[PDB]
Amino acid sequence: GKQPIAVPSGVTVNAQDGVFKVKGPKGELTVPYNTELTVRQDGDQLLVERPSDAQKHRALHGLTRTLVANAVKGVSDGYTINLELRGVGFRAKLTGKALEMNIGYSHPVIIEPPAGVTFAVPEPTRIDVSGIDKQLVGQVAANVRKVRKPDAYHGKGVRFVGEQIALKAGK
Amino acid sequence: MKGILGTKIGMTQIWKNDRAIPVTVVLAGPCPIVQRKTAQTDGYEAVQIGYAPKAERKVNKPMQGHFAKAGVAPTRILREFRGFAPDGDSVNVDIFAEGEKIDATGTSKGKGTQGVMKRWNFAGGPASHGSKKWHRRPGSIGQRKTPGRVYKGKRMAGHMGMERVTVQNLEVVEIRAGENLILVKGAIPGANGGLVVLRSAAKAS
Amino acid sequence: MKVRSSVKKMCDNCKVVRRHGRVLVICSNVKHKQRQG
Amino acid sequence: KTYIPKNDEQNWVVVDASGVPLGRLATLIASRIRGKHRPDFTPNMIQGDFVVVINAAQVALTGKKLDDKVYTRYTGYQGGLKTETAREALSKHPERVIEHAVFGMLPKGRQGRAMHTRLKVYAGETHPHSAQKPQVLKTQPL
RNA sequence: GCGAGAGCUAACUUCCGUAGCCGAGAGGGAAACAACCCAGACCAUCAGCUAAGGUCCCUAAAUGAUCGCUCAGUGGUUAA
RNA sequence: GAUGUCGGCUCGUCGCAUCCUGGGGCUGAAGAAGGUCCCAAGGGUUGGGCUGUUCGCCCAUUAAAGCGGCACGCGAGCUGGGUUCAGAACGUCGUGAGACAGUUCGGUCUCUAUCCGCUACGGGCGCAGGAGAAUUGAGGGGAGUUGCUCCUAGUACGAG
RNA sequence: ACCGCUGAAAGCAUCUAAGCGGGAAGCCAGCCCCAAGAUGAGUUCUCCCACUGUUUAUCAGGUAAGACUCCCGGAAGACC
Ligand SMILES: [Mg+2]
Ligand SMILES: [Mg+2]
Ligand SMILES: [Mg+2]
Ligand SMILES: [Mg+2]
Ligand SMILES: [Mg+2]
Ligand SMILES: [Mg+2]
Repeated sequence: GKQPIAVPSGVTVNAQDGVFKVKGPKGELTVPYNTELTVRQDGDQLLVERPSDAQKHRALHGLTRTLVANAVKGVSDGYTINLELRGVGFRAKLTGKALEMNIGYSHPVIIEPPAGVTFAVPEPTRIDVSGIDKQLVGQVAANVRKVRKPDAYHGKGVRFVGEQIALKAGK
Repeated sequence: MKGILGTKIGMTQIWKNDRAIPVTVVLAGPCPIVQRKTAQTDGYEAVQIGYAPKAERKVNKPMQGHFAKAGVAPTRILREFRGFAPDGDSVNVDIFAEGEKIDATGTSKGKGTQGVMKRWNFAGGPASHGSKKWHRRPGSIGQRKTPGRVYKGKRMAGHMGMERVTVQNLEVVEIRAGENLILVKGAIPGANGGLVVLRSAAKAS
Repeated sequence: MKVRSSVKKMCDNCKVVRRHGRVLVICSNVKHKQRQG
Repeated sequence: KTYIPKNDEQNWVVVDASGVPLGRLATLIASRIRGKHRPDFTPNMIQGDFVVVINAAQVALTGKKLDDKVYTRYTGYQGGLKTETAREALSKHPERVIEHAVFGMLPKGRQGRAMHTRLKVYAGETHPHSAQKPQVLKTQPL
């Protein structure tokens, strides 16, 4: 099951009607869910109650609770993905708000991020994707991962810093 | 979009640097702007232009009114151009540039009733190993009991030519403003002395 | 992808997860990938 | 012996399509168009009301709008003259979705065809008020 | 249809047995439709009740009542 | 009281269980070349020699030289080589007249389209006055193929 | 087809159960041509303008703007 919700300092859940709105210090992040299931603050912490116990209600339960915790941990501290480029000559740079990679292809790949999401590069062979919504950061990083998937023979490509890859090796 | 009306003059042979170029001469004469179509008034954006002059006697009362409103001179040819809103009264100078790719349109020369061999590039048949169907004649019009009909659209003998034809991406070889002329590389459709519609490349490369 | 009309359990790593009304299989080993269309 | 009619009346109705399941809405319109409660109650002629539909774009469809609801409309000699469109894809013509569901539940003869003149569909709310200089007696579905 | 042979426990197949219909049988139903389902037309009526079948609109009559199921348009193309 | 029968030609269109080209997954996928399965029917799918041949074999190319349906699609569209008329021959069978599992040479393919259908083209009337002209686009049709070379780069990869 | 993000049922895991992204010579649109008989017959500009006729001939008849007829021709065409 899914039941306890930790809500530190700047939390302001205004869950009126179907719009289960969450305002905080790290901008205003809204999240929509079912009205058939109950959700409100019980003094200090939060709780998401379910009515029926068949299966359709059970499935939406664990999902609704994780998503609110995600939106809570979001406006609290934030979300940040650490990506690592690998292979000879592979490198990334910054052109204003856009990320520019030079990863083996004849032309250089450019990625302009959507709203609320920010690109960052410490050393040119490392990418950092940071923003509000977990999904948008999840996607944007996956699009960067898509630019070059690590191959089964050398692992050349975009990987998750401390990511483990199995190596087939032919010749 | 940015277009004009002219007359096909002829074809000549011309050189640019060391290479010969077949050219179609177009007199893209001055075009009075006679009606401005606005979304506010007509429901779409366009310009009604005019072409060859008409003697005032030859012009009927309703057309006189239409011209007098814009205060022009009566024409004979009137065409619209969508999304082209110029100022003044339309001439090729500054409209077309030497080198610019254009879309020449006209009415093909009409060849009247033409049978399947000329009209559709058929094949006809044997000229000798026993025939009654010697060259032109289509073959089978259909199949058997099944679509006991003949396919709609079936390529057949009919009136060939005298249709609207647009020729895409033609080079603007030379321009002689004042002479109101424009040299175009290649062949524009229709006969000499015919109406032509030169415009911006429909979708350029 | 080995499109077998009879997808069965091969080893303790295959996870039978349905997709758009069809039986699909997601596993760690690339050869183990089984589908029905 | 049995009673026959007149025509001095031509009732105009204003049904709202908003959130009503398509066929469920359709039924109401087709019945009010033919002669449901019927003035003099006769079938040799049109006793029906002039239904005016509003909020066509906001109409409801169940499990599948994306899948299943496909409007097959096959053109001239079918030399692959087979055209099909999803109900979602009818964002082009919301008015033809209601129109070509209601005609589907109407008689099909000389008279039946005459009856599609009575239905007047619009996607808007305040903008349909075009054919709204005669009567505007609003009747809800159920 | 049921009971068998022949046939591939094929055929709108063939050859018997047995019942019913069509043949010679109109009317309702089964979209349409000899045979299936209901039912055997003496004539007239701008009367009434029912059968099989039905009661969202095309199309007569509950968009009926109650407790459930399925979410695949299954319903409204068969198996290991 | 007759639904002309093989092949060719002509003319097409359609299924996809896809020959090419497009997108993918797995590979005993290093790369390059493949294998195999999935999605996909938009277009494309060469010219000859032999045979009546369809088929098939060969020559020379190709991205590829797909398999099927449409009365083994199409003879009121053409051919008439094959088969199934009358002559004649050979082999064979029959005492014979004749005959075939055959083989061979020859052997008339019927000017006028009424309806539907199809291609073009007009006349009528409608579109709430009689007219000249410019038009929006609901809808519909056409089109849709592909190689090779260079650059990236002698880079990635590979011991080479 | 396929690859993925967020992610429960199943305290993990999962591209799915609710949601979201990407993805084909195919789909719709774009390109060229027809197209308001689109009887649902659309829009815009301009012109002419309210003529005459006894309850004995209940709408015909002069006319406007405009066109046709005829003639001479045509890179239009069988004829139109
Ligand atoms: Mg020839
Ligand atoms: Mg025939
Ligand atoms: Mg069984
Ligand atoms: Mg025969
Ligand atoms: Mg491939
Ligand atoms: Mg996309």
